Amino acid sequence: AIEVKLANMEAEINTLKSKLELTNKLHAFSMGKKSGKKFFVTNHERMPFSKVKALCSELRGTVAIPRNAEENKAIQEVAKTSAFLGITDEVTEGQFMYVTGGRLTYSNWKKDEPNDHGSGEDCVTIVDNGLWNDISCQASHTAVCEFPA
Amino acid sequence: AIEVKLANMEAEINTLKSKLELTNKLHAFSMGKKSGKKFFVTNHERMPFSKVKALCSELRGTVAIPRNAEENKAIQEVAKTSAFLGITDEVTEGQFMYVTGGRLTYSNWKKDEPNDHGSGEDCVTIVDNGLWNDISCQASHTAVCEFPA
Amino acid sequence: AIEVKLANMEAEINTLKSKLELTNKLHAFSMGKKSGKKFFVTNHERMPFSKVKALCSELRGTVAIPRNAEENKAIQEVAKTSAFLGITDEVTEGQFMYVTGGRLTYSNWKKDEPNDHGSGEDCVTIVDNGLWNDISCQASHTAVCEFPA
Ligand SMILES: CO[C@@H]1O[C@@H](C)[C@@H](O)[C@@H](O)[C@@H]1O
Ligand SMILES: CO[C@@H]1O[C@@H](C)[C@@H](O)[C@@H](O)[C@@H]1O
Ligand SMILES: CO[C@@H]1O[C@@H](C)[C@@H](O)[C@@H](O)[C@@H]1O
Ligand SMILES: [Ca+2]
Ligand SMILES: [Ca+2]
Ligand SMILES: [Ca+2]
Ligand SMILES: [Ca+2]
Ligand SMILES: [Ca+2]
Ligand SMILES: [Ca+2]
Ligand SMILES: [Ca+2]
Ligand SMILES: [Ca+2]
Ligand SMILES: [Ca+2]
Ligand SMILES: [Ca+2]
Ligand SMILES: [Cl-]
Ligand SMILES: [Cl-]
Ligand SMILES: [Cl-]
Repeated sequence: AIEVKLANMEAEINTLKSKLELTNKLHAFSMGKKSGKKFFVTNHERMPFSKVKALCSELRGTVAIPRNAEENKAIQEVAKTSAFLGITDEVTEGQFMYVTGGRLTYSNWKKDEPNDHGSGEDCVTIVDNGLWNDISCQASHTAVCEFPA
Repeated sequence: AIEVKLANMEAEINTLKSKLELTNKLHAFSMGKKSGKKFFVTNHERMPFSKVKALCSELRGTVAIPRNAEENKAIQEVAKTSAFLGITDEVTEGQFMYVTGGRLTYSNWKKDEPNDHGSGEDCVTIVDNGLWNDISCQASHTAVCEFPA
Repeated sequence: AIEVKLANMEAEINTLKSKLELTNKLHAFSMGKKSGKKFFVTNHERMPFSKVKALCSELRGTVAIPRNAEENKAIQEVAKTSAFLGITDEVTEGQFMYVTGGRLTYSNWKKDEPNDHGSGEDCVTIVDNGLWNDISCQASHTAVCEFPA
């Protein structure tokens, strides 16, 4: 009994793992996930940057980061409005870094941006043009999370 | 050996349970659930009120209920068309109650409504501009379910 | 007590099976699955027919198959562009068969189709007005999967 039931439950668990992996694949597919491409998702809610980071972290994703022109357009299409990107110069003013780590390998700044305007701007938003503007991290913009290809 | 295998399987189970809850969270987020707000969803199918109650119940949710103007608007944008709300005046005519208990607080009746028209109307539908109209529970309207915030 | 832990693990597994089934049901509902009707999903990616088949198969579904006008309309709405159907005459030229088996019955061919044009056309795409056209299985069209009623 004991050993047999234990062996069966191991098989029951592996079956459930396989099934959950399928559920995730189907949901990603339904979410527009393209083959071999990372995918962006939004609930269309606008919130401060800290909340966006906390939200994506919960979902085991990261705040969306465009690494090239295609991903930048992809993010733009998903958000439809201004949205925070996983980029900030919070650590050292003027030096924008990825929340995931490292210096920018790609950027699409609007003319004369980033400008740390007025009281200060350490976060980044992709606007209704695909272009970027640094803005207050306390301002509320669309939450867009990224998940791996 | 056996106690070690069992312990390892219990760990696998805890991990799988967390992964499923994550799947639930990402799905709700992808379908528009806002932080700290109830999740409203529809399959766009129109059916009698009894069927909407049975369907939402099966999904472990309930027929959508607007507790305030914000939720009323939220439901309005999910439904697109006329939809049943989880409210009825089946016990005492004119006394609308939530199907989950309690007397109706917030309301958004259309002019001349509720009129318990014809042979009687004890259900409620959210219609044009998010206003309400009592209607026969036998009529078919869009099924919208709500899940906790 | 080993047996007590095993019985709890059994209950944990059954609970998980029940919850995964609920998650699947809620997801199908959110994707527009109507009661007792099969449902359709797409990620809007265009690809050759063999890729669509592989993709849907992996998700435990099949390339969308319109069995009647209602389903045809539903697939058209979901796809929004030209998309492959789970129908081909690859096995015997002129005789279209469902990828899951059986000879084609209901059809919605555009005038003058199918025509196995040029070197040949053994696949089928739902196109404009929802009509059908046979086309090369090598061409890239939208991937649409169907899942059981
Ligand atoms: C003058 O500064 C520009 O306009 C302000 C209204 C802000 O949007 C700021 O981020 C931008 O750089
Ligand atoms: C006159 O009454 C109004 O029109 C009828 C056709 C019904 O829709 C009824 O619920 C509504 O209040
Ligand atoms: C003449 O043939 C028609 O036009 C060609 C350009 C193809 O689209 C073919 O499938 C269609 O039947
Ligand atoms: Ca700063
Ligand atoms: Ca700055
Ligand atoms: Ca700026
Ligand atoms: Ca009555
Ligand atoms: Ca009444
Ligand atoms: Ca009425
Ligand atoms: Ca042929
Ligand atoms: Ca010819
Ligand atoms: Ca042919
Ligand atoms: Ca043709
Ligand atoms: Cl800031
Ligand atoms: Cl009634
Ligand atoms: Cl072909």
